[PDB]
Amino acid sequence: HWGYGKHNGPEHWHKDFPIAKGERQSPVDIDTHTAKYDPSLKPLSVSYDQATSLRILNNGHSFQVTFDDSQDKAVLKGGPLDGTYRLIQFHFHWGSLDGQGSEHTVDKKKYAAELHLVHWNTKYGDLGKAVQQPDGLAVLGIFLKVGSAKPGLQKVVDVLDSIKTEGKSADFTNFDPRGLLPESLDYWTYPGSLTTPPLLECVTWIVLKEPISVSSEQVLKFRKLNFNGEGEPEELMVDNWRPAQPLKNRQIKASFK
Ligand SMILES: CCN[C@H]1C[C@H](C)S(=O)(=O)c2sc(S(N)(=O)=O)cc21
Ligand SMILES: [Zn+2]
Repeated sequence: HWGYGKHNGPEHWHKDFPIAKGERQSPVDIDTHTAKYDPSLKPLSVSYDQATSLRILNNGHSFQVTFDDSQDKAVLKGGPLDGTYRLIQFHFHWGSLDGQGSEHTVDKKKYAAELHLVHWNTKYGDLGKAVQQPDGLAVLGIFLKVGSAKPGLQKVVDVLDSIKTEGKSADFTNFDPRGLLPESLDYWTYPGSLTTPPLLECVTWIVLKEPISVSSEQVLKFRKLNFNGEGEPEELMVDNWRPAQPLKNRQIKASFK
């Protein structure tokens, strides 16, 4: 029932998911001048060379690319984390125009889109168990700005026409998610939540400082997707982002000066 529209969007979510008004909700604005450089923070370790993508899917809220997480193949470690987190899926949030679409903001600046690579802590055995734990997930957030094309995104773009409406999926094997990463792995980090229902407070957020650039043609393809199912009144999948939430009793730490 939940969505991004006037009658089911972020302002309505708390009714079915009261934790929407909790103490560690995401996304947040990253105030670069308030964030503290923490020299104790380790470099991120992104090990994606054995990543095995499975399928790409329109779920009525975003599109996602899913991975085989039945063993340690695509994993995130290091940074603020202890232990190993397996990549399960990635998805995006984007806007109706280039001046909005990101969930996190940087000094109130909104990017055109935001990529989330979702990982779960192997010590909990599966994703369903992990989301019930304060250190269950690590989500790697990457900003998208519009400019030059991102070659590593093109295979994704190429196939969106085949998953236009809710419930559609396609084979999406042999995709290398390394092609979506920026040069630098400098990051901000803070304790937060899923940004969609059920909004569980189970996420260590790792948001990269460096955006990737994607082309206008690439993000236009995102905006042609549909929230609706096939045969239903067409409502473009645009503006599928939750606004910044109160930081409350939290510190955002920077891995860089
Ligand atoms: C459709 C809702 N999906 C939820 C629950 C899934 C179990 S998930 O894969 O853990 C995940 S990751 C994010 S986000 N936007 O914070 O990165 C939202 C969700
Ligand atoms: Zn997300």
